[PDB]
Amino acid sequence: MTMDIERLLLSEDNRFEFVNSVAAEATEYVEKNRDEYGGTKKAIFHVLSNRVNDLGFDRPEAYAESDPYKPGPGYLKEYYT
Amino acid sequence: TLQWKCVESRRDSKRLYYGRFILSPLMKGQADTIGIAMRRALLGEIEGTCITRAKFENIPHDYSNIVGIQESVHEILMNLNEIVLKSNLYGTRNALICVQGPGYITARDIILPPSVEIVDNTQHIATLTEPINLCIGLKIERNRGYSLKMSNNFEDRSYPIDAVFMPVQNANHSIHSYGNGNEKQEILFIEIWTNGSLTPKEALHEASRNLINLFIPFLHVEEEFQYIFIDQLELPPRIYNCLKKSNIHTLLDLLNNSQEDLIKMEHFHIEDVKKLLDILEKK
Amino acid sequence: TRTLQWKCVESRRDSKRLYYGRFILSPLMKGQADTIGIAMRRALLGEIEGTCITRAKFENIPHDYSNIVGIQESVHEILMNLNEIVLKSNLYGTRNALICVQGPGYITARDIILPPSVEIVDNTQHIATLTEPINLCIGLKIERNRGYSSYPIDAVFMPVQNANHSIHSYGNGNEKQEILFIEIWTNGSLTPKEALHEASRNLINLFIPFLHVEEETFYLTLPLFPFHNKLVNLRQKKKELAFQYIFIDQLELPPRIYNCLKKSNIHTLLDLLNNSQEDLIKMEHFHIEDVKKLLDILEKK
Amino acid sequence: LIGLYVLTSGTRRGICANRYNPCEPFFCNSYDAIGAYRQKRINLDSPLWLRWQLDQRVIASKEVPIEVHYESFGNYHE
Amino acid sequence: ISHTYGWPPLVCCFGSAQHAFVPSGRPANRLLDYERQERMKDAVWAPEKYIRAPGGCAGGVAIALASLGGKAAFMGKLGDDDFGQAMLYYLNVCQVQTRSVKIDSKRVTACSTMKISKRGRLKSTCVKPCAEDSLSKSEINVDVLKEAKMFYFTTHSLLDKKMMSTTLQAIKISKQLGNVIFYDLNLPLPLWQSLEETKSLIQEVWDLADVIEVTKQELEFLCGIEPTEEFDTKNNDSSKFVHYEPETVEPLWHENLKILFVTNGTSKIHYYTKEHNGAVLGMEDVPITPFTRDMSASGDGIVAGLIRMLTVQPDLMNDKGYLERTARYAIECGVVDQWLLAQTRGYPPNGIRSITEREYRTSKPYDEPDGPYVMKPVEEREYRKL
Amino acid sequence: LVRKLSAQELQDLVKGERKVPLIVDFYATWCGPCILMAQELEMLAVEYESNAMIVKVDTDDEYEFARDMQVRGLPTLFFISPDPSKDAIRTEGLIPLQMMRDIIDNDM
Amino acid sequence: FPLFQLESADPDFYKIGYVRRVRAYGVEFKEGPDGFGIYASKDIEPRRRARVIME
Ligand SMILES: Nc1ncnc2c1ncn2[C@@H]1O[C@H](CSCC[C@H](N)C(=O)O)[C@@H](O)[C@H]1O
Repeated sequence: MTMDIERLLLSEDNRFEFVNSVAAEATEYVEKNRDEYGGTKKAIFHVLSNRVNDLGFDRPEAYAESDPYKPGPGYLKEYYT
Repeated sequence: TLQWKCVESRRDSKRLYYGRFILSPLMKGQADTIGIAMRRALLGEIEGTCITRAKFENIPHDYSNIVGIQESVHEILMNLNEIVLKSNLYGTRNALICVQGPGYITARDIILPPSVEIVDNTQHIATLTEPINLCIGLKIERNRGYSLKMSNNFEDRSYPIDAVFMPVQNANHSIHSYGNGNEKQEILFIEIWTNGSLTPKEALHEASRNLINLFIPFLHVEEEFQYIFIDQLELPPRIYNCLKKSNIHTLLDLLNNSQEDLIKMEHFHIEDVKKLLDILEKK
Repeated sequence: TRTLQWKCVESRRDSKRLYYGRFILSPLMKGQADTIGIAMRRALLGEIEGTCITRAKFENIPHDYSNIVGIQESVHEILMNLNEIVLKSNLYGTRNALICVQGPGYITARDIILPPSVEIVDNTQHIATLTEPINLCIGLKIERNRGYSSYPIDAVFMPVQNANHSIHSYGNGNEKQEILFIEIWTNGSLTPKEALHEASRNLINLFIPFLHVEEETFYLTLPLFPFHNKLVNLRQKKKELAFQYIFIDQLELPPRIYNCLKKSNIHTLLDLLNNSQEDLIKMEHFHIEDVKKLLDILEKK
Repeated sequence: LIGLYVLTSGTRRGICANRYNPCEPFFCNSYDAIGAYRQKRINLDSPLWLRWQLDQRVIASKEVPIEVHYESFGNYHE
Repeated sequence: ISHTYGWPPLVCCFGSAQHAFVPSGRPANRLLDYERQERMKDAVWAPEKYIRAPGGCAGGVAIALASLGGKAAFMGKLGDDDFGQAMLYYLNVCQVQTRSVKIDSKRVTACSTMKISKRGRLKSTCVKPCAEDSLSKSEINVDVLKEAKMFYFTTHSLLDKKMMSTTLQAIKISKQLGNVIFYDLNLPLPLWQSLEETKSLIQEVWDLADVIEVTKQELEFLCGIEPTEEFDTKNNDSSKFVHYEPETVEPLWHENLKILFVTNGTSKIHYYTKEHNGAVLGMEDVPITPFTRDMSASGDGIVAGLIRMLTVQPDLMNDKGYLERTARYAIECGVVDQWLLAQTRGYPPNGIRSITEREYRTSKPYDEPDGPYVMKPVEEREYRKL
Repeated sequence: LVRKLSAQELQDLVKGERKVPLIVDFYATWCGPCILMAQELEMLAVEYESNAMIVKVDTDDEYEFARDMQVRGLPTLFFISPDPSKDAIRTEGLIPLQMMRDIIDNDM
Repeated sequence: FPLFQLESADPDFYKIGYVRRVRAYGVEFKEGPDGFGIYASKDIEPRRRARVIME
């Protein structure tokens, strides 16, 4: 997603305009479908993935990924600092 | 229950295999120990097959190049060092290369001992342009990675090949930890890269078996006076002075020396040995 | 008799709760001693379990930071003394013991009423001293565990105090053999030889799972029976067996084609059906005549 | 920074490498050298020769060869 | 198609694919540490009498050999019923080549019809044999016999007349195609009486075998030696593990015999050749369970390891060092197989309940109020004076 | 409930008459598959409360009788039909319960 | 089941570009008797915005 963010800014004359447009698109996403965002799907990540996908580059939707190795419900990964 | 599974596998080429394996559930601290032991076993306890020595026939004049061969002798040895082999051979065998003339000499042009196979037959060895017969006598061994160089054959002007017996190119382990309150659980991941002479699953099994064989033998069974000084003792001056010359000051040290060492020190005789025992018996 | 031998080259009992032992293992091939030493050290320091007191219950105590009249030690000192008791047991579970004495006198580790599965290592370990004839009943909780943790007691379950190992060149470089020495310090709950054997067994049990069958290999003690139950269920409501459970062995094939498929990691009918003609053409000894005859054989099925 | 400095500090050279005036393994690829290092065959700073199959891209002093070994068959070593 | 024969060489295991079937079991002695056994007797299960089975069926040896990374094919017959199909599937998922397995729709797997004579004493007089006893000479797969470089069989195939004829035909065909014949005795239960009839039954196949593996008890039985040592005594005296001289095994030798392996479990393996003889010590203090007490997995693993080592280097069958290495490898394979079986089956507590070793070594809390390990009400205390 | 019966007791039961199928378990105390078969037969006897009879004969104590019955190994079960006309079934190995049920319900 | 069921340009033409940061997405170079041309190697699905074809 960092690489995608850098790629999207290679076609933007002004980065502040890019941020404003992304925020406006995310706001539209949230207003149209409120219940689909806030959990595993984030609106800004969805906007970024769609803008990357609009170029023809395949990306997972909203960069939403989980851990297939979670040992059932209730178990939380303990991060190793 | 404690189970294992292969979660990823690939074959990028014929001499590059990859695999990822899982082991769960584990208790705290077990995954690190298992990963460390498995990585050591994978990197050095697995046996590999390599060409360890080459003999050049047809009188190459022992020069840096042979007429008609594009590659030099050192280049030929470097090419031979890259050939990936697998076998079950015990001891040392011999292989032969004898190509008629012009064309490309590859791994396919090696006559092998009975147990030896070739992972990739497209590996280049030498290029021949002129119709000249090239005869090379290869020595093939099978050893562990942590092994060493055997007895050198100083004779018959045979060029050694510094073979590195590493069928497993690389290995890594990682730990994922989970928990909900007082009960914890961790997962072991093992990555294995092999040169095609072995699959990552075969490497995992061989490493486990080698570790177990390394820890079986430990279960084998078999068939069925400091404060009593010399001066306070009434000793003759001759015996007393000899003890100081040999740095003996306390009766504890006097009893620490067997009668063999007492006679060894200078100016000490058998009579003095008997005299010492009598006085000690009287005190 | 054995070419590779091990022996205890020194055994020493410094005190009732400090045993020492040094062991040898030779001759080892170069590199084996390092692996054995590191794995054995980690098993001794982390994988050996011990039995400890983990919970003691009093009756007339406001909090563990108070005193008892006639007992020289406060509750905190009594708990600290209880934490230092070395026990031995081969079994798991939360056993309970009892301290029930009347003073005056010294309460040593031999005053604990243990269940038959738990034993005392050092009878002379001190708990408390009673100066006058008072009642004192303490209920204890005992379990066997690894690592470390009614008033809770911070129990350290590790019975090996320290470990060390050294590697020495055997001699002339025939195979550059090596000599391994292992030093073990225990608290008396088990001897250094017992610690060595238990560490070896624990390491074997840690490395043995990779030699089982891979997860999701048999259909789900006796793996044969669940598949038999599946076959019995399939016998009613006849729907035959899935292609994944049918192997190319039971398909009448020429031996050359069978070997070619086997060397390409083709085992079941589902894999054969999911294969493509071009990929099979990419395999040697598999001509278009072989392709058409294999297709005819599959069509016959 | 210290780790990188130690990693990229090369061989001991000259009088710090040999006691007397002199009157090394060859690896096909870098993976072989790293594998030999893992198997304790070589040290972190012991010299070795690495076969290079790319363009000349090694930063070094712009100097002519120390010695050229020209063979009568045509091959020469710089 | 000799150019399609890969590595390792294929091994043909001729016999029956039984499920947990034990031929026999004899009293045995194993190397053990008895201080540990005395100390660990409340957590480690041991049999009151140590009796060791020689091994199992040919299908078990085929499965064990495949687990070692070797190439194994099973030649036998199974019925088309649910049990036979389950056994065939189990052999298939164990990487055992089952193309030489004949499926008979007219036979029942593991079931035989017996005509009991109810006039005198009870005899059974088998009428219709089971599926894995009806392999005809025409059903022998000759392609696998051409590909295979070693032929394996057991004495269980010699009990039926037709199956014995089929076994003889297969052995002769394999010998014609230049294979090494491995005879694993594994003496069945009825053959332990009347040594002379056992010799009469096995004499023909004994002379056609290049490698023969027998237990110490089987070697004593065939040589007419009575067991002079003691059983179930807490020591490891050398009289329990005796390396018989080649003169003792001299009567059993023949012209084409290369190696004779005498196994005492994983404790000790003795090898005999014409020029060399010796023994290798092992280890038999493996986890044992009431479900795994017969130690058949150890025998299967030992035989599989011997076959693997002999097939990978067939030109070193007379090399003494390679024979020592082979014996050690077989010991290790048997130990690993026994450990795995102990872990798989578990301890007793399809109706089959098992508990793990962790549950077996778990004791009761001893929290009975009547017990002396609980704080009783102050009415009944029973203090002890210091 | 499986009851340990000697050779002569089994002779008496066979030469007698019964209205229920008789299952004879040939076992030894040194075989683990014999214990697994014992668990299976215990469940089976729970399944057939009174319509079948399951007995166990120790092979080590009755080796001559086991040899007379052509018992080639362990575990071995003998299914004796109540009708004298039909033949007995000898099952070798640790067969599942469904096989026993099928035998009793089809050829008994 | 899978078992039951204009020329391409010189690869070096795109390779010399590719090694110098030339990227063609979803299109392949094909050569015919008329001359060189660029053709979609697959189905270029329509997106909200313009899609990058070459760089
Ligand atoms: N639509 C069209 N029909 C026929 N010729 C065309 C065309 N578009 C372009 N061309 C030709 O292509 C040239 C542009 S360069 C385009 C590629 C060129 N055909 C080649 O193979 O190298 C022009 O000279 C023109 O003659």
